[PDB]
Amino acid sequence: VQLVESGGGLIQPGGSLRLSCVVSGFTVSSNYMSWIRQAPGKGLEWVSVIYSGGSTFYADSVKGRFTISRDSSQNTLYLQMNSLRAEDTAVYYCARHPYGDHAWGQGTLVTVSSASTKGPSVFPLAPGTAALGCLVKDYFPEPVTVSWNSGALTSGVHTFPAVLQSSGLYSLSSVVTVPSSSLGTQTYICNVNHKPSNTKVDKKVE
Amino acid sequence: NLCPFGEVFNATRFASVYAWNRKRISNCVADYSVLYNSASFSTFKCYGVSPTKLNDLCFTNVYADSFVIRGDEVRQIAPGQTGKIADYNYKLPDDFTGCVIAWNSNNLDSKVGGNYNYLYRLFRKSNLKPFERDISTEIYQAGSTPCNGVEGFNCYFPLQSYGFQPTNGVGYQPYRVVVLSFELLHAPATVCG
Amino acid sequence: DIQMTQSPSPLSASVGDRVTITCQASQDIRNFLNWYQQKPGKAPKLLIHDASKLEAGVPSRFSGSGSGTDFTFTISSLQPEDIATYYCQQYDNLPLTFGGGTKVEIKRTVAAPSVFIFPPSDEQLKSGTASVVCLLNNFYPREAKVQWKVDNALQSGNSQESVTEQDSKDSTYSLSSTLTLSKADYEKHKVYACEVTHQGLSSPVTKSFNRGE
Repeated sequence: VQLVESGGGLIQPGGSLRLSCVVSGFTVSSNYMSWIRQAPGKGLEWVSVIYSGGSTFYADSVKGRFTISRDSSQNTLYLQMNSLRAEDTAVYYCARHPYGDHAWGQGTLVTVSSASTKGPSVFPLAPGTAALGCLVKDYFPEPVTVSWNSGALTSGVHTFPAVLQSSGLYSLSSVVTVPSSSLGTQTYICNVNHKPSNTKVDKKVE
Repeated sequence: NLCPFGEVFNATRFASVYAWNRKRISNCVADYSVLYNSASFSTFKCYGVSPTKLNDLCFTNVYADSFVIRGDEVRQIAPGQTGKIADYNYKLPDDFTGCVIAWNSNNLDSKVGGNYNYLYRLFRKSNLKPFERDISTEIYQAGSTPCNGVEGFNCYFPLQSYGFQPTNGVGYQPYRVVVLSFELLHAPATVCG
Repeated sequence: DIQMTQSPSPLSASVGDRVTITCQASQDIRNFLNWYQQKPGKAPKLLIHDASKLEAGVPSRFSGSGSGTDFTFTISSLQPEDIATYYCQQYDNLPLTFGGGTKVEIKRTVAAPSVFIFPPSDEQLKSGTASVVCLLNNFYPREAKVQWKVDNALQSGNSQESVTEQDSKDSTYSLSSTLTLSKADYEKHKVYACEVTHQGLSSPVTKSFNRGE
């Protein structure tokens, strides 16, 4: 069974998004399904449920604004989110939740902010054991994904959690510990990707 | 002759909500105010009429439906409600002329070791129509593969058991419910006061 | 609403010991309690359903007890990969409600941090800003002090930190401290130092660079 959420991203307060959840492995119109969201750093909150026979129920924080729905043709669950508020910023999960066999999707991040998308600027963190890395600074909508040597380097890598700066822009660093004997004999490139700005940046560290 | 309201209210056994009982009351006289003054009913809320006024009205047929549900599901035995009981077990019409009576039955219907004999429909593809009675025990089909009578993945037994214990919270304690339905048919009115 | 109250906030144990998380319900919820495990960065995973019934593929060390309002969740022998945030959730009464969460952490022998300092890049200095970064690598326990010093002037208010999640294998943490300065102030001083204090270190360790050398 697979559940795949989509439709999430940045949106200004007061706007509307429609999330989608495509199901493989059961009939969305015959099953109990719920929307559960998780704000960044906080816990889980139940938002909406649709019953096997169509009756719908909502959390109090989302009434009059959120609507849950289904299409039997495409085997897809929908969440129409109107009049969005910053408190609705969360990763949203679909699930065959309350009754019936358990299933959870991987989530879709919704950010509700008046701030603007900004792509990261990537600067090197230049080097027995040695350490090097990349500083990924001044990006907003989040997430940023960092890989090293296009996936070749995975051992010794620590991509730190992002911090929120006073500007309202995020910043993170990714570091990697390598044998120092290899600093002249090996190329280290950090691959930074920020799909909300469609930015990909590769950066060599020397 | 007085109406057999004792056989429906003081009955030693009640039905499960999915297979609710119906008593068709005919050719008798009924004091609805004697019912109301039992001081043991936790819910006795009539829609579209009054108990006193019922004593003056005449009807062709009166129906007494009865079943057992959880305490927190009595709010669903009302017009315009949704939920597992209202949607898949006992549905009242939005245009309901009748009474809804319920009382706590924890001393009668709960047992040590759990009383697991009272059931309710958990899965159904479509809401019941008003006054429908789905006794189907066929396996519920949650996916594309046929079930072939075997409970398994994507194949569910449609009924679940209430677990009535003595010390459940009142919302999880059994309540006996009687719904009185009043009926003008284009026929002789034979139930009066 | 039914409000779920969990074992406060962080809970730690050594590898192989027991961990007991308690969940309290505002009112009777029978056995209709779910327990989820959420590892860092991933989706919640249902471990126990119906208070005690262990989902398929779930290791034997996980177990669930309780009925009515008080429930417990137990790991009989904690493994380094069981680092996660565990949630209880009542599912049979509406406003479906979760516990606040209980983070579970490995206790581990002391491990001193490896310290590295990174001077600003010339690509950043074009913009007019200078970021000095300090790294503390693979240390336990989490508590560590980073003190930025610019010409032995203790610096406050111009730095942010970030700690990784405990590693699933060595049960360590890593920390990143970033000192952000304007290019004007950055050129007003020579020695930029990162002084680190940690239980695994007998004395504080300082790593320094002199600007433009």
